[PDB]
Amino acid sequence: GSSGSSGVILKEEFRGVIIKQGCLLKQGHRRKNWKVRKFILREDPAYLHYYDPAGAEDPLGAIHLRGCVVTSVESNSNGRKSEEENLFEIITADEVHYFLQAATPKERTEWIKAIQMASRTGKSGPSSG
Repeated sequence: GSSGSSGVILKEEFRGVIIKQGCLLKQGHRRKNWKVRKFILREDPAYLHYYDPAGAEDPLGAIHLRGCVVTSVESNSNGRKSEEENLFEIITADEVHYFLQAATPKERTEWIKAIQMASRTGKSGPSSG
């Protein structure tokens, strides 16, 4: 759901289009349970913004993809319950690591490719690599 007709000025970090949208579980350092968050990906520019599902207005933050990296995790996942299933690490330009969680086993992959597609950018930008 991304559409607007004569609303408000157009930011810069959002001077692009959406490729994929959904809720993801962003981990933390403290490692105290996960927290559902609406992770929105936008290519050109290549950035990942995540807002609050409860409501909120602005994005809690953003993840630079100017030269981020995508990778899969181990995620044992075996037995029952499955504390955490379908995860993946996404390294940024700062080397920052983030472990997200996809609902379906297809989303986990899609997301990756999703981020990759954006991160892939089309060259010509702020430094880039």
